[PDB]
Amino acid sequence: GLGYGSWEIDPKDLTFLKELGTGQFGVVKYGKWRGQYDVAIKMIKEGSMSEDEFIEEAKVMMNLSHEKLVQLYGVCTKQRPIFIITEYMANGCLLNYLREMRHRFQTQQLLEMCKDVCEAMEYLESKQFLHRDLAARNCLVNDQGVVKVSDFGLSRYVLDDEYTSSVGSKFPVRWSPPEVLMYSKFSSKSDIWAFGVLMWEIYSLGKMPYERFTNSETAEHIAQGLRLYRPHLASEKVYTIMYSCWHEKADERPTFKILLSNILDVMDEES
Ligand SMILES: CCC(=O)N[C@H]1CCN(c2ncc(C(N)=O)c(N)n2)C1
Repeated sequence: GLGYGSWEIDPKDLTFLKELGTGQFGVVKYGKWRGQYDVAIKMIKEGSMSEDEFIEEAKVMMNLSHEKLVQLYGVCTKQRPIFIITEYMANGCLLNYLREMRHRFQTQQLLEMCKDVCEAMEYLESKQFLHRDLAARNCLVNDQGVVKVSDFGLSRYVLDDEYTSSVGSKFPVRWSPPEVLMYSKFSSKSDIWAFGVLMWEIYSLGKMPYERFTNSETAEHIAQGLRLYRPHLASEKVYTIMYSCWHEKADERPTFKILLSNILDVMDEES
């Protein structure tokens, strides 16, 4: 209460239960808030984040709410490392989930995963909010198998310069359109391109895009107009959708609303 804004959680209300893994900002734990509510607790490693800028942005993120978006519940700011408190996603990151062959996915389940993400992205686009680093590694899966988009916008606060421009060794080259790699031109349409690569990741059961290429080679391939090709599990109609995200001209790429319509049509035709 006293001492806390609407965006601030009291860390004393947290009970820590299990480790969930380690990501861009360090370790993530599963816990409860006020004894009952499941939460994930991202513990932000010292020196990793532009914390004041992130905290100001968290106030904006508190107002993003969609069933296919991992919900931000608040932040613990008064602290050693600061915490980000979010919705708990018991089945972990999508990339790893796709790679577990025991699931024996049907293609209708793969298309549903694409739809889940596309709905979240259509919501973000309706708010004029870019993800800026969409990829399977940044999607999460709940106990019901629903995929949700996470960490939206957070790349803006990463202090490790290896991540933050193409000149960096950890930049998401394989998820970037030509205008990002050539000129650093980010837009809705760079999220669209990344979404198409994400559909490729889903239909490829978690393969690395351009698996036989380095990042440098990938950039040369794409900037010469060449592309990923059709995963074996994708129908022609699904392939057409992902491929439409990769138009050399950003303005000729679809919106998320259009992509959603196309996905629904294929779900109806393939059902
Ligand atoms: C493929 C990527 C990966 O290994 N990610 C690690 C670091 C972030 N992460 C995570 N983050 C949040 C939640 C959550 N909200 O429940 C969760 N289950 N797991 C697991």
